[PDB]
Amino acid sequence: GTHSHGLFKKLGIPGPTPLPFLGNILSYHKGFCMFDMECHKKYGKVWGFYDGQQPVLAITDPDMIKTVLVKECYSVFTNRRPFGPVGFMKSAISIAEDEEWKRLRSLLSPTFTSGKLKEMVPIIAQYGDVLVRNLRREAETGKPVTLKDVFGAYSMDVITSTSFGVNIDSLNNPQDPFVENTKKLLRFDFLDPFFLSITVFPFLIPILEVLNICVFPREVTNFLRKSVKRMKESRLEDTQKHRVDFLQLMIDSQNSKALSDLELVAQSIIFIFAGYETTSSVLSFIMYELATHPDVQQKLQEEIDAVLPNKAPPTYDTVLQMEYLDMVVNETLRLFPIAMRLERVCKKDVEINGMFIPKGVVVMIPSYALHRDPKYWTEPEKFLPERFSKKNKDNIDPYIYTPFGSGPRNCIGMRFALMNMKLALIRVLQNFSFKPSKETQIPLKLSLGGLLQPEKPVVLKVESRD
Amino acid sequence: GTHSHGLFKKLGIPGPTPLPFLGNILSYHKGFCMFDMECHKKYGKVWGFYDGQQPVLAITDPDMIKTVLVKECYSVFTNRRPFGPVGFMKSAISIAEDEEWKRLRSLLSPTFTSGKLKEMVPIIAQYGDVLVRNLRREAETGKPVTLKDVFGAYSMDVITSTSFGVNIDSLNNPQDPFVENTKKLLRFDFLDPFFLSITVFPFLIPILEVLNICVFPREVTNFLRKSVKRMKESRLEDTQKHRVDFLQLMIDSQNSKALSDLELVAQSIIFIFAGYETTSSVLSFIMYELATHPDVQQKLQEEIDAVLPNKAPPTYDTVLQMEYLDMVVNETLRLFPIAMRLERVCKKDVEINGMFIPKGVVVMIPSYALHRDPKYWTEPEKFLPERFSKKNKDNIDPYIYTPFGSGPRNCIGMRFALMNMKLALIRVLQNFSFKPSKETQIPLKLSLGGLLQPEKPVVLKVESRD
Ligand code: HEM
Ligand code: HEM
Repeated sequence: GTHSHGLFKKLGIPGPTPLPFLGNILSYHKGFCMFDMECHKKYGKVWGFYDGQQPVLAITDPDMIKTVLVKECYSVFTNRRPFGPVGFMKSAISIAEDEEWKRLRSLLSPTFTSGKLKEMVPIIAQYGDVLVRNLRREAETGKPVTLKDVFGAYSMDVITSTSFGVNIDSLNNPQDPFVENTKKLLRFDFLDPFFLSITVFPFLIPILEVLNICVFPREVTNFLRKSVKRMKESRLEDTQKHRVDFLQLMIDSQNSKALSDLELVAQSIIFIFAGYETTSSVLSFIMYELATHPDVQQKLQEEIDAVLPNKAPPTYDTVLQMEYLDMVVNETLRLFPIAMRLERVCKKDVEINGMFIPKGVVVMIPSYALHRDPKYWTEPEKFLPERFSKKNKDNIDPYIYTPFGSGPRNCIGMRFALMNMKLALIRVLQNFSFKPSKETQIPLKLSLGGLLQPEKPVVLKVESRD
Repeated sequence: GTHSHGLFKKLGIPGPTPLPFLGNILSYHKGFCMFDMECHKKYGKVWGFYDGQQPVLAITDPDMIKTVLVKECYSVFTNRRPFGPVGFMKSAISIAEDEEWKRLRSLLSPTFTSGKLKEMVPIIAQYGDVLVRNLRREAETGKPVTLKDVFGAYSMDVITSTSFGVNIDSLNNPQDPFVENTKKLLRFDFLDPFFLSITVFPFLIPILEVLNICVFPREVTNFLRKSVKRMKESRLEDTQKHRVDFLQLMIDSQNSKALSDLELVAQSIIFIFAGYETTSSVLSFIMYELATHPDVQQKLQEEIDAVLPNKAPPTYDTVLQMEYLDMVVNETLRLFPIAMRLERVCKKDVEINGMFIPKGVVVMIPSYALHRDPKYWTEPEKFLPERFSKKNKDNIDPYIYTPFGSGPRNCIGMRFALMNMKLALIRVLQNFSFKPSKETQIPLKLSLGGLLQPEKPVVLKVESRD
């Protein structure tokens, strides 16, 4: 009920006083972000709370964050928190621990190099054209557009083609059984009744595992495992067809300790899970900010037209030339860091930067609250891309601004996700301008659940530049 | 039900084919020893079986045993199998794991040196006199004597005085609340219904832990924790009284990483648990063999009388002079190695002595079966102390004969237990001879439960040498 609930009291660390059994989870009734913001305001640089009986130590000092994410990653702070019955997906790189994670990160690191990304760009660009065509249908119909739907389909299109060479126009083919399954790989809501109950009753997770109950949908993981099996068998029957998708990269990495067959499928699944809703969410937030800041949208369209005259198709190198595009993406990720928090489990008693941290504590970095901390950001609630201009970006501490984490366990898809989103943004802004409609919620309100998402879906009027 | 049950089949390792859920536990219906003997006979040098879903790999090659117990102890084979809800007794040295065990073994190793034992010998010897007095009461009454009762009291007397300076004649004071509690610290029967159920349902152990259900009796551990607290407070109130018990040694080791207060109590309890029933059991087996081999008993009495003329009291150095006494003890421990098995969990995939062993497998050394293996022992079912004579003992492989284990995690009480038993044996044989009575079971039969013990308690006629 309370065994660990005296820990922060004994260490002299402030925080909200926990209830028996629940710890502090009733404080999540307005979501993770308001809880972290309010704790930061009332307790200062460090504080502790309890997710059930699990102690969590929040840290905000940039030097201490670097020690945790970078300096002592391999020695002390190697793994994330365990989160529920996970089955074979225990082998997914984001879930793996210690030397198993370190191996998978080695096997998969070459897959995400800029050189491999550059070869994927033509595939990603194809679906920006598909996005533009589908957008244009809804633009000369005058209907306001639900961004999560069109960017959801775009995100899914890019995934299926860059992961498996499966080429689908998912918006217009929603009944395709491939899309029907992958679309179920949505982010977990850790404030939903199931995950709250597992937080209060963590002793039930082994029971769920022994019964093969998994938080990833069994029908979907069964479908995808079967599919990758058949795909790998087909690529054996046609070795002349030279492919550049993530499956082929992992197939090639299986020969000259290497990836097992089930480890391969776990990564295929986690890449869909990692990229699907995140990409569409960020794209939706970005378009919301551009619609509500027309001067920014116009400046960005001017940059795109200067780099790519007359709707010239974007390329790897021309994307990297667009400074203001980078600033807009980075400033939206500052406001809306969809991970909300970074976490590492402390593997052993340590003293870092003068503070003792016991073995077993989860150390948490509250990215959302730090992204909006007025000690580090002038007017942090405002959308101001110039924060990230060449004459201002030196003021930005890389352990305060952490939308993709930091250190050896940072986001391995970061370069891909940025290139993916920028290519979409370029193609859509070459062709359309986005404006608020009657049904647009302004100012945007955030959901009170466990996911960083708008309270109501973002809807925008879409107009052809022609 | 069966997830791991294909492991030994896939590795090409022979063994009894497991049933769903149960594994091979129905094969324990005649105890651990007959199972290990029969497996060794039918499968050869290595075999595998399943305790529920837990794979166990039995090894018999002396080189491989050395690698496991000695060479790769710290790297790969550091811990024993987990066995049930254990509460704070997780800190007992026999239960601790990895660096926590390595620390406790360092803190407690100086406590068991020959120098500290030599200072304890006068205390142990006092209770050999008490044993002789109590024996003499039952000898001039002509009643056959139940060995577990008189050696149980002796074992308990030595424990209370060498552990805590508590001086009790436990045979004649059974209602003393100290004795009433410590006497409940009997060995676990891992074939009893509770431990079989936990073997089949290991996913229930976390539920028991969260409810503070412990396999060590709570009333007893509560009593002893309270007692050690009051004892430590008294020794503070009388620092001139200089003590040589295990409590004082651990108190002194607390000052010039060191032992915590709760770690101290856990060791006090585990030392009673480790020494109480083991010592009395071995003493009973030894006296059974001496009663049924009068020529051995006479030869031993002749050696004792030569080293200690006219019932001279034994001392540390004169005990170590008695070669035949050592041979008798060692040969009884060969027949009756009360641990039955040694076990280590494999922490990582390794290849030792040409064999691949996966992470998570329990490697087991079947001491009982190896002690009775005719490849290593002429007529292994016979009691033959001369096996251990100076002209024969070189034939004895120290990884086949393992009554106290081997390597860094061997029995830390070995020297104490041997000195304890030898001092008792000397004092009793100086005063009495032991003979079979009408109610003595000859040949001795072993129990079919989970503990190496006689089927019926050993009873012997006891006669004064006068
Ligand atoms: C805008 C899109 C994305 C954002 C904001 C994002 C953000 C993050 C963050 C904050 C982390 C935690 C890093 C840490 O704990 O230090 C993470 C980890 C990770 N991300 Fe992303 N991510 C995005 C897209 C993707 C994509 C598209 C992929 C794969 C194709 C991906 C794969 C991963 C993986 C595998 C990890 C765990 C890495 C490890 O444990 O070694 N992410 N991401
Ligand atoms: C005839 C009496 C005894 C016998 C036959 C015996 C036998 C054993 C055996 C076979 C082991 C396992 C070693 C291994 O796994 O390699 C062991 C471990 C151990 N024994 Fe004994 N024992 C006896 C008495 C005692 C006594 C009297 C004490 C304490 C006062 C004691 C304390 C321990 C401890 C603490 C361990 C675990 C050591 C560790 O994990 O570091 N034993 N014993």
